[PDB]
Amino acid sequence: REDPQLLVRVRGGQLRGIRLKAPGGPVSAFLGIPFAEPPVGSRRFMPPEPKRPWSGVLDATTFQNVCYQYVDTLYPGFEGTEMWNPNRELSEDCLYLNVWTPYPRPASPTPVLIWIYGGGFYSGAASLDVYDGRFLAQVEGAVLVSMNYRVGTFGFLALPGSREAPGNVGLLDQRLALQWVQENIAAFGGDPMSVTLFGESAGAASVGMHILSLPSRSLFHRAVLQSGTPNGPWATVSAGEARRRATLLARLVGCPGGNDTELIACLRTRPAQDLVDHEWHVLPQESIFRFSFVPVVDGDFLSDTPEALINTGDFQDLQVLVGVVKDEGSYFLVYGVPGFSKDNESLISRAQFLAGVRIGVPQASDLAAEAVVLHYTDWLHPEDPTHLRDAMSAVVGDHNVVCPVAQLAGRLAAQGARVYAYIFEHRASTLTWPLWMGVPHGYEIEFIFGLPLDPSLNYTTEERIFAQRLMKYWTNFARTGDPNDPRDSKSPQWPPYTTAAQQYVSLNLKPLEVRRGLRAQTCAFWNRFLPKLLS
Amino acid sequence: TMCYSHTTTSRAILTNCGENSCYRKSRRHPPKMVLGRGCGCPPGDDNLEVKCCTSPDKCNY
Ligand SMILES: *[C@@H]1O[C@H](CO)[C@@H](O)[C@H](O)[C@H]1NC(C)=O
Repeated sequence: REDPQLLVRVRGGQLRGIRLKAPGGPVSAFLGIPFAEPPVGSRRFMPPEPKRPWSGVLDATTFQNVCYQYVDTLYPGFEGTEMWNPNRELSEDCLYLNVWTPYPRPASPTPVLIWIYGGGFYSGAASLDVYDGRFLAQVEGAVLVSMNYRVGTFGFLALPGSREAPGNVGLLDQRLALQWVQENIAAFGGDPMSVTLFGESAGAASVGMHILSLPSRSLFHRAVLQSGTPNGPWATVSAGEARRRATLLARLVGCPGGNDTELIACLRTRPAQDLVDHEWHVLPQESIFRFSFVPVVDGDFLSDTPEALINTGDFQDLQVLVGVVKDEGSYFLVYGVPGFSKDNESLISRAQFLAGVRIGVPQASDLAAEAVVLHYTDWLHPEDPTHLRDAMSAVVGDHNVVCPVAQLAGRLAAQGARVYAYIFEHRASTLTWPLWMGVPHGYEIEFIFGLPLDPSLNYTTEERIFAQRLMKYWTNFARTGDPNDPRDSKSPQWPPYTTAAQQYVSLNLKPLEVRRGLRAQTCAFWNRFLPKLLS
Repeated sequence: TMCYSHTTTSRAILTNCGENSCYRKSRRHPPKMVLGRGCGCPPGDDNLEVKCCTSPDKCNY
């Protein structure tokens, strides 16, 4: 108890943080702060509960356990897949959050950025290297929070209508951290009136679920969704499908028929591992970019389906930043589509392309799949292996990320929100994924967080320069709601996306470039036509 | 021979399986997630695909 700068009293008790070394200076890190009672035993599948107060001074100088989850071991020793594996021990006792503040502590309420990690709602941890907020804190005087939330069955196994397995508890874990940030961020120097949520993939989808669920809507002011949305083919399931998957998983693990109460009771005697060993076997169709337990439309957290909610809510008070990377679908292909591997060029046959469309668009009818092949084929060169390979990538990315985002952008803008859109086109120089994958899902995260700002990490000067710009837009968006500049009339402006002009920008090494229409003709296919062909 | 070893919940570590076969257990239909690796050659299950090797090191990759 010497550095009064690392000593903090939150409502729960006293905490002791740790001074960390960014590249230009030091930061106050308060790691492993328990924001809820461990959701184990009888609490499994249940809504989180506030952490009871503690006496004494709790040590907050380390990252806590990671929520029990599947570890992606497709490519042993490959950094592409392993940089996402948990980097701390797995435990159901995992509801802890982290806070980074500059060093010393700030003298005036600083704007807060809360990060929600992605990982298809089946994996993830706020303690991975890519989410290191020491950089945003040191370089932008940012106050950054990041929490752990249950994933997989623990975070989302549901039996809609039951009290012992209501569903969406992983999203509630998220909200509780949001509540925590409210009641305590002040003690660290963070303005509780300027909270900005931001996430990628499932994190971005989570963020969107917060905007859509009123209770969570009053705990933040702005939001950023990178490569993901609440609306879309994979972020949510119907209560019928949730129950379907929960009761099928239950069957697989020996639990046992079965009424809710006793089915869930049996599920709670089950070893964590045992649930994860069966998690991947309840999906309804052979597919990719599909996860077993995701948020469920329960009519509670989600009053109605995201689609409904985004065409009818009022987003006048909303300020959003949304975007996607160049090759949203690249690496998912490698998880089951005949012909794709990271090890070769993955050139495919028209026949493979046809088989691939069914796997990439798993819920599509024979007719819908048929329409997809039509749209994505270049009828001049209908068999060029390369074009087919790229088209497959595009099918998957457009269906799951690009078009759901454009739809979101559109609907929000069309309802009073001030939306800003982007496309991330810079492929990192250190990228270990094959060059054909371009700029893969999730590879803008490092730049936003500022990791190339670390001399210790191999990158180019351009890249470090690039990083700062991003760190800047985000934080400016974070504190003002506008990504631009409180002074120096930046010669290259980022205009808000509107249904009229549909402008958005390209984030890459070159200066900003303004473009119109997010894959406009293609997303009309996805968002306006296909849904009529599947009803 | 050295091989990878792991469950659905652990990172891939490398171990000496001595002179036994190695295995790669993954989901047989998409999504083809790898469910585990280790020593031996446990029978496949049509729902779970199991490929086995005998050499060289890291062959169950
Ligand atoms: C690429 O590798 C996968 C498995 O290693 C294989 O199925 C596919 O046919 C290969 N493609 C090429 C370039 O032959």
